[PDB]
Amino acid sequence: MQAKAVARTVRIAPRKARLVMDLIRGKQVGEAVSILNLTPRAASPIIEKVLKSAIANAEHNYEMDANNLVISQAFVDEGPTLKRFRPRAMGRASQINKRTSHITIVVSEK
Amino acid sequence: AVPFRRTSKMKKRLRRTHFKLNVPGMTECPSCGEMKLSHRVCKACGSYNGKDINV
Amino acid sequence: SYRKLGRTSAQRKAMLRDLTTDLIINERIETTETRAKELRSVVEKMITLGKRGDLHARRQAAAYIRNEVANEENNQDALQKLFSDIATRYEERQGGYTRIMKLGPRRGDGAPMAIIELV
Amino acid sequence: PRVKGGTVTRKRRKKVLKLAKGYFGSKHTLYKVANQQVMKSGNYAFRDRRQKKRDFRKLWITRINAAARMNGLSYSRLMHGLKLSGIEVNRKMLADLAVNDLTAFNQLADAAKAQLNK
RNA sequence: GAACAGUGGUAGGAGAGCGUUCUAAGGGCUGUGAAGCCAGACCGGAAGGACUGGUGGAGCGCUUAGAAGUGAGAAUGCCGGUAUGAGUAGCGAAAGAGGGGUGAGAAUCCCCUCCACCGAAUGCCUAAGGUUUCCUGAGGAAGGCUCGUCCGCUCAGGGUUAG
RNA sequence: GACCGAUAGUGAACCAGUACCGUGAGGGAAAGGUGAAAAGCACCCCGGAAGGGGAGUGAAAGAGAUCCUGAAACCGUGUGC
RNA sequence: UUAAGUUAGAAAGGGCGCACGGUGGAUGCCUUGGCACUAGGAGCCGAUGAAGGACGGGACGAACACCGAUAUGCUUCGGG
Ligand SMILES: [K+]
Ligand SMILES: [K+]
Ligand SMILES: [K+]
Ligand SMILES: [K+]
Ligand SMILES: [K+]
Ligand SMILES: [Mg+2]
Ligand SMILES: [Mg+2]
Ligand SMILES: [Mg+2]
Ligand SMILES: [Mg+2]
Ligand SMILES: [Mg+2]
Ligand SMILES: [Mg+2]
Ligand SMILES: [Mg+2]
Ligand SMILES: [Mg+2]
Ligand SMILES: [Mg+2]
Ligand SMILES: [Mg+2]
Ligand SMILES: [Mg+2]
Ligand SMILES: [Mg+2]
Ligand SMILES: [Mg+2]
Ligand SMILES: [Mg+2]
Ligand SMILES: [Mg+2]
Ligand SMILES: [Mg+2]
Ligand SMILES: [Mg+2]
Ligand SMILES: [Mg+2]
Ligand SMILES: [Mg+2]
Ligand SMILES: [Mg+2]
Ligand SMILES: [Mg+2]
Ligand SMILES: [Mg+2]
Ligand SMILES: [Zn+2]
Repeated sequence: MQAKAVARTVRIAPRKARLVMDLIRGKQVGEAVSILNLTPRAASPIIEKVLKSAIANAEHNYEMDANNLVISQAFVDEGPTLKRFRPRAMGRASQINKRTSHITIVVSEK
Repeated sequence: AVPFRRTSKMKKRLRRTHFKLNVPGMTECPSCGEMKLSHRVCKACGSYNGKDINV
Repeated sequence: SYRKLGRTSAQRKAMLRDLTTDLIINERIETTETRAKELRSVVEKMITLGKRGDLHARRQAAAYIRNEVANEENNQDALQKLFSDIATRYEERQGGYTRIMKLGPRRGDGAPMAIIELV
Repeated sequence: PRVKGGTVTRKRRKKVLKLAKGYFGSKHTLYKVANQQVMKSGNYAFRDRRQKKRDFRKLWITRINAAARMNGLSYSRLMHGLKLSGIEVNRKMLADLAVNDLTAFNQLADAAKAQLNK
């Protein structure tokens, strides 16, 4: 049995979220929460909320036991990019990609 | 100086071999049992070295 | 050696004097860890003057302590507190009047924070 | 009537990329480089279907020489003797005997020696 | 059908074909699943063509002939998307520190204290110009080179008085 | 109509001579498609919200508004060699 | 046990294949709009104030469309 949660179009760059995901992928949900709580990165509180949302789903919707859950899938996909422009010297503008992420966690019983 | 050739996906991925985070230097809090950074006050319960700090 | 704390000599002196008086008044402050580590020596040396208690010691301290109220009830200055309350507390202790406890990084800039307090 | 490009373009290009499966990196992914590599693969395969015949004859000759010299003949002398004795067993077959039935190879070699000693 | 001979090729001449959209005439297919899309180890001398499964959810082949906006890999081609460089350069002259508060969240907002900077100005008034940016309350998606509970930003209300 | 079918056809299928650019004359875009019908997701759960997971509606929700199809580049997760 | 020899396996990460997604908006299908014409109409409006505008008008912000302080409409005659 699996429970999934997704955060779609979160304003954080995918590369930056994936640094943190790599810490928790395959870990037990107890450990993963700890890691996220003590990892000082912008992505940590966002990924913590998805992870906790997945556990809640596992308990509420599917009567899984939160003590026996493991992160079975964890990935970040590119959301749509907000395109912005930074003015540079000599009247030139240069693009800025304010990238967004779709953050998925799947928990499952061990 | 500009790149003479674009970097292949493979060379980009080899370069990122070491671009990673480490797991926190974490240990179980003897007071409350939550994980804490070793040698720091436990944020959860405010204990350090078997004494409450945030008193 | 000693730390520069990202500040010019004068700025660094101003900040260490500020923090020193803050810790005398409050007896516990939170700051960056590297500030706490610099502040220990500076504060413990003020307590040494306070423990001396003589007028020369008080005026040396007056060159460093800020002119701030340490107690609104009694109208006690930071310098008066140093030379009365703090000095009396540490009559028998020989050095090590402060301790640093580490807290972890603050949001905002990841700066490792710490509590420094009088023992 | 107007003819949009439509589907013919991607159908044609997809076929090239399918032939480029297993090529390295962009060569299995991007049409323009996959197409160059598939073309080049054609020239190579044509060339190599010819070379293959040269290469196997080279290999057989090497093995016949090794077996011949175990009977005290060089490849050159053996082939001379086999031609004089009228034996038309080819290099692919001689090399097969050399590996799989060396006693048979030695009979052919002994036949060759007979003609050379005349 | 046999024999004999031949079949490298740029410019270029000649021939035979493949495929695309539309039309006409036959004939058909399709909600029991059209086109398109994805996949496959099938077929043809090539261009190319099927078959099976998946997606798709309403249209489409085939034959013969006709007509063309009829085939792209290159034009420092045009438009769009997305890479690479790269978690790199940068984040735009400047003094803050702590305590308290607010809050889901605080280096960055509010208050307090001391400290610091301008002071023929970095103060006060007022043109031109701008045009609601002003005040109050609420807000935090975007804007703000970070953050944000804040804001010249969002939403509501309000506000300019002449012999 | 052996004319176009959203990069086409008008610059303009859409609040377009608009937005935007320029002191001005003037230049001048991008941007169509939920579903037969809103039946546009009551209620529960995590979350400040965004966003999700259920439950419902529907033929279909991987048709949920950034809503027919959904190629490629490009970005990921898993792993047979 | 010693000596000499031989050969595995390994993956920080990577390559190929496969599976499954994301992004993006090609393709197909569709048409609200165009393009080219044919037949017929009509080929002028204005000091009795035009063309084109500005500002206004609704129970209800802005905008469009419509209207003009008689303002989201008035009268009358026909239609329905
Ligand atoms: K199909
Ligand atoms: K090109
Ligand atoms: K001056
Ligand atoms: K506010
Ligand atoms: K256009
Ligand atoms: Mg300029
Ligand atoms: Mg100085
Ligand atoms: Mg084309
Ligand atoms: Mg020849
Ligand atoms: Mg068609
Ligand atoms: Mg053409
Ligand atoms: Mg191109
Ligand atoms: Mg770095
Ligand atoms: Mg950095
Ligand atoms: Mg570099
Ligand atoms: Mg550098
Ligand atoms: Mg730098
Ligand atoms: Mg600055
Ligand atoms: Mg204001
Ligand atoms: Mg920001
Ligand atoms: Mg057409
Ligand atoms: Mg389309
Ligand atoms: Mg157009
Ligand atoms: Mg203008
Ligand atoms: Mg689907
Ligand atoms: Mg339909
Ligand atoms: Mg779609
Ligand atoms: Zn604890």
